[PDB]
Amino acid sequence: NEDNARFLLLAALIVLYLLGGAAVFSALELAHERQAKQRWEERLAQFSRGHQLSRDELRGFLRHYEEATRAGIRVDNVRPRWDFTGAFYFVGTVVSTIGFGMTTPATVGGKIFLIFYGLVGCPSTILFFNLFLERLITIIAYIMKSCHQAGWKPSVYYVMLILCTASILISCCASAMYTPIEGWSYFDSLYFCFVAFSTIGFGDLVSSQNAHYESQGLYRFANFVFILMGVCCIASLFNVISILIKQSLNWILRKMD
Amino acid sequence: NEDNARFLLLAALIVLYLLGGAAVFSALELAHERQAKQRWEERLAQFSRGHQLSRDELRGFLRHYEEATRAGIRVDNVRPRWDFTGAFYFVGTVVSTIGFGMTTPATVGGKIFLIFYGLVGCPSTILFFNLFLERLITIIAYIMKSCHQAGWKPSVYYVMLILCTASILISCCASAMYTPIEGWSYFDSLYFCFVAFSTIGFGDLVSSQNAHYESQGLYRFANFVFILMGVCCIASLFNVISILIKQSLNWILRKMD
Ligand SMILES: CCCCC/C=C\C/C=C\CCCCCCCC(=O)O
Ligand SMILES: CCCCC/C=C\C/C=C\CCCCCCCC(=O)O
Ligand SMILES: CCCCCCCCCCCC
Ligand SMILES: CCCCCCCCCCCC
Ligand SMILES: CCCCCCCCCC
Ligand SMILES: CCCCCCCCCC
Ligand SMILES: CCCCCCCCCC
Ligand SMILES: CCCCCCCCCC
Ligand SMILES: CCCCCCCC
Ligand SMILES: CCCCCCCC
Ligand SMILES: CCCCCCCC
Ligand SMILES: CCCCCCCC
Ligand SMILES: CCCCCCCC
Ligand SMILES: CCCCCCCC
Ligand SMILES: CCCCCCCC
Ligand SMILES: CCCCCCCC
Ligand SMILES: CCCCCC
Ligand SMILES: CCCCCC
Ligand SMILES: [K+]
Ligand SMILES: [K+]
Ligand SMILES: [K+]
Ligand SMILES: [K+]
Repeated sequence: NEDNARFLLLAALIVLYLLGGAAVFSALELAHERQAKQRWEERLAQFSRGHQLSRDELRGFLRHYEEATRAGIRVDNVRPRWDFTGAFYFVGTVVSTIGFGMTTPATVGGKIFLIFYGLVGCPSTILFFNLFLERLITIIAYIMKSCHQAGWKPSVYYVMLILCTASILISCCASAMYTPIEGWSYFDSLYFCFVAFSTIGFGDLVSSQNAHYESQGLYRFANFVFILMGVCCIASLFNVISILIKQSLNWILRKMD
Repeated sequence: NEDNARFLLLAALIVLYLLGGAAVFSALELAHERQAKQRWEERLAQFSRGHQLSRDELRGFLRHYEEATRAGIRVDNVRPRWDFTGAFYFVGTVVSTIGFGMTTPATVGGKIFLIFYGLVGCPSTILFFNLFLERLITIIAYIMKSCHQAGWKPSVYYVMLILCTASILISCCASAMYTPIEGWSYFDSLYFCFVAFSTIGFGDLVSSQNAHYESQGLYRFANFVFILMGVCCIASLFNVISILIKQSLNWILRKMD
């Protein structure tokens, strides 16, 4: 009966969390959304009057442009898809369950293969992350024992603190670049780092697609390394925080009698 | 030395997997991509020549258009963003690490709150999924024991088969509702179900975004229920497959000498 009670309590808490978060986000964003819509409407009306084009013609043109954008066309210069390195980027985003969405299959045959490829590849990456976490814990214990100089394994709290420090350091080091190389502000770089590392992958900000990219050989390698390390660290941090949340749920169950 | 060897072997296998997948995907998609780009360029040239406009003006118009798409401006009658229901949809996509990208924060203050909200909310959902898997295993064991009529825990193989059957049934039932209500084919519905349930979330196909949606009261509830169950089932299946892959790696290491 304890397991059922804990399951029910967690479900209720998550429901309340979702309701409160929705109310806060709506209050934060509604005015900006309305202002942006009004600005777009004014711009469309001004263009229409400017060149006397009909509304339906503009709607057809915009539908064609949406279809083109679905295939990779952008107003700025961007790297080609599916050559050999765009495919590598795509499969990397797929196996890590990031899913930026900048590149998606569009043919029958590429969607069946996508299903089978993901079905065979996501568990391997999950296992890799788990093995990385185990190795990190072992090496942390070894360093701690050597510094003090088996039963020297650190507590969960210290592991959480170390993971937080590592995540902050990796994010700041990655954000040191990404800023001057692609016209981004430091806060935007930190936001992109958090969105990519947590495997949410909104897709509003995606790195390393500007056609010519100066050196472009070392930059792609550095991007790959940074994303790999960040994803590993954030995955480990989330697992530790989940353990702590389960302990807190047990405590609140005990208190309620 | 066994753990280090296993880590190195898994890394090498993943690297080879990525290279092969990149080659196959490029071979599958390059021709389609090029043809789509040529079609877009022909359409743009025809529009420019027909209405005697200039390319720079069209580039400016297209730059203005994309900025609206980020506020959520579409060509076919989408539902409003950042209302209470839209905010609920957004937070639901956030806490599950799906990240469709159809709705993203645009103001300073909503991104700090986004970071803190995700940092506190993703581990809770991970814990919920783990508790669901434990409860499912317990109920499966109880059902099997009662049918035969503690020590009646099913093996990993049977759990994997049951999870596969459940995932297939849930996907086919969600597709049987998505296909008529949306303008989608059955295969497209199955592809969308796989992409959403695995928490990849490309964002090319997103459901329940068509403004007036007939009844629209039961439809949103059914969408919520279907996505929740599918995500739970696919998470459990991925964990079981990861365990099996680890066993296979152990066998590979033992055989090689
Ligand atoms: C040593 C391999 C370890 C296993 C790898 C596992 C998962 C891969 C994770 C993240 C990769 C994200 C895509 C980055 C590719 C950028 C390349 C480019 O900029 O073009
Ligand atoms: C009993 C619930 C507790 C567990 C909840 C955990 C995670 C939520 C997971 C997935 C929700 C995906 C978003 C679906 C919202 C659709 C609403 C709409 O169509 O407008
Ligand atoms: C230019 C770098 C991207 C092309 C593919 C590189 C894959 C190997 C990098 C990881 C080292 C094994
Ligand atoms: C249409 C429903 C949107 C608001 C979400 C709450 C109702 C559904 C889930 C409630 C489960 C307790
Ligand atoms: C590891 C520390 C070096 C990373 C920052 C380099 C700055 C790059 C832009 C000049
Ligand atoms: C101009 C910046 C190129 C990237 C340098 C970083 C390479 C070493 C990272 C480990
Ligand atoms: C078993 C419930 C799933 C089937 C729903 C069918 C809906 C048809 C849409 C018109
Ligand atoms: C006509 C739209 C049908 C939506 C309801 C589907 C069944 C609800 C139970 C999950
Ligand atoms: C009687 C046990 C509670 C079941 C309710 C369903 C929880 C989602
Ligand atoms: C353009 C370089 C192709 C990838 C090289 C792979 C070497 C291991
Ligand atoms: C004993 C080798 C462990 C390697 C850890 C490497 C972390 C980047
Ligand atoms: C074009 C330079 C390749 C950089 C990769 C370095 C190999 C470890
Ligand atoms: C002594 C083994 C080192 C392993 C390095 C692995 C790099 C990801
Ligand atoms: C706009 C009607 C939905 C309000 C949520 C009700 C939750 C019990
Ligand atoms: C009493 C055990 C609860 C399990 C219910 C699972 C609901 C899908
Ligand atoms: C507008 C009807 C709401 C249906 C959901 C209620 C289920 C408890
Ligand atoms: C957190 C209580 C509900 C907020 C208003 C819908
Ligand atoms: C599968 C080995 C790589 C061949 C294509 C570059
Ligand atoms: K994602
Ligand atoms: K996305
Ligand atoms: K994800
Ligand atoms: K995504």
